[PDB]
Amino acid sequence: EAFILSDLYNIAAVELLLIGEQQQPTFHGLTRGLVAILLYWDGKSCMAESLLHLIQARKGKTFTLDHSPEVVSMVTRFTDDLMEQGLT
Amino acid sequence: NVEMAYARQMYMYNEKVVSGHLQPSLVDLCTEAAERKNVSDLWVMVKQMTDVPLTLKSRCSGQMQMAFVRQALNYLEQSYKNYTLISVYNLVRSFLNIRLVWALIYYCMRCGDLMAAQQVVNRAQHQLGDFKNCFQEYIHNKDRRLSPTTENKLRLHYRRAVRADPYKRAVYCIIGRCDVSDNHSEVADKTEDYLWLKLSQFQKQLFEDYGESHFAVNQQPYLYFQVLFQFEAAIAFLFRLERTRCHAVHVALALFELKNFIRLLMLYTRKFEPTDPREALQYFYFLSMFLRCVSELVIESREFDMLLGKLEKDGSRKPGATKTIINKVASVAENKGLFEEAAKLYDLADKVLELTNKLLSPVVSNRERLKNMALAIAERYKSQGVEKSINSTFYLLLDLITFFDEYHIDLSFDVIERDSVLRSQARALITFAGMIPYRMSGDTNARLVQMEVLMN
Repeated sequence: EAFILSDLYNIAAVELLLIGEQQQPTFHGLTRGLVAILLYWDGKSCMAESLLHLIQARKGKTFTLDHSPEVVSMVTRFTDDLMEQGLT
Repeated sequence: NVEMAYARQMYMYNEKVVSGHLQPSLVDLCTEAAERKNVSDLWVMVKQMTDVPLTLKSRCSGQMQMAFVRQALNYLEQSYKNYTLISVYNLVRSFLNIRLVWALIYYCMRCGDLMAAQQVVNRAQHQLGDFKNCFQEYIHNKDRRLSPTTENKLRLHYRRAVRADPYKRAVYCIIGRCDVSDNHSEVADKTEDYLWLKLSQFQKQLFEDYGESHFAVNQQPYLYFQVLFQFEAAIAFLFRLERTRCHAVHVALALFELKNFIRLLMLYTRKFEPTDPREALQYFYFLSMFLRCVSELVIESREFDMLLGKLEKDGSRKPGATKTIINKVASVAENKGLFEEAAKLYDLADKVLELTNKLLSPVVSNRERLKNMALAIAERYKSQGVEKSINSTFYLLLDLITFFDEYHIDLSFDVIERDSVLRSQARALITFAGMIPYRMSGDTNARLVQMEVLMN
């Protein structure tokens, strides 16, 4: 598996399999590999959602959530550095 | 990773530039090592479009167009022959059939062979006449530059007859600078072929109107960049290409070393700033602008000590991944507002002791750590010979701190010199406080007297 995954845009597999087995015994139905893939998908979704919340944060023009104003500077700096690179 | 290949490229380039002894081809060096399919094609395209004879004024001059056409047409001929080795004149004919004497001469044109062109020329010079002589003059002038009378003859000739054989029309027009508006390629009108014939047969239609999505950005890692070589334009597009960030950085850095790059390379270094500040430095090697970048980026990336060095317990600069530079570092680090950092910068640069005094003024009366740190900087300056006024001031801070610890005493008093029992002690205190050679605040004496009264 190592060989194959390194040959495919980059240890990690073993780490995922541990969580897979954890979910296997705890939850009926899920086995090693199944729950591992599921957890990988969960990790992708989680980070996508965090990015989405930071997007809710970057004040703009149409909707602005009720938030706190200090990290506005940090999120503005980060989103500007992102925008200076094309990125759509 | 590929960032690291581009990194080693940057470090080597910067070390060479620092030496300033040998002007080697860093463009060739990096491209090669980094490529070692996007990398291969793009770096071969960079070398093969930029390998022309050797700023802005020179670019504006026609000299640039000549070297562009040289590298481009030679690369096109070479790729056509490297495809021809698959058919391996036989490849040219079997290719006229892969799509399905002017055909053989056009094949020689598209394979780069004036020799084969003249061969098929002398072969069919029976009915075509003066085309053989005009081609011979084209092959005698190295840049394929025809006589002006000959080129006017070719213009009027293609206007007269070839206006309605397509190969004859293409040859007569491209050779006599004729049909400049037309030159439409019926035989070759498909992607790569169309683009190749288009160059063989302006800049605004080529950059804006032709576009890259038409020129097939896929093969453009060797092709559209080559057609443009639109330098900063190719660099912008391939910088927008994800898998070509470090590649675009390397090509642009090669060109600029050959003479907003600031924002471009700054964003490109903000990528691997979190692990490879060494790569941040190898990138800074092209960059007072370099001092401003050092100040800002050092702290932004990580600890300033990690990105510049440590004014160690001895005060030597354990160098990170010049006196005025470190002094402006001390000033900007003072102004950074971070006490420890400003103190480090000023100490590396009077500045150490002054920062120590500003810090120890609040932590005298984190208090023990402020006392220890102020006294440590004090012992450093005093032992190394830095002045007596500030040194004794630090001694005073240490004395006051110890006396305050006792108040919260014996050695403090020594250095400063260098109900009936209760009422007796009140009166002893009144006597000491009144006969002491120290003229203290009258309000303390008023309150000692009020305590004495409320004890009375």
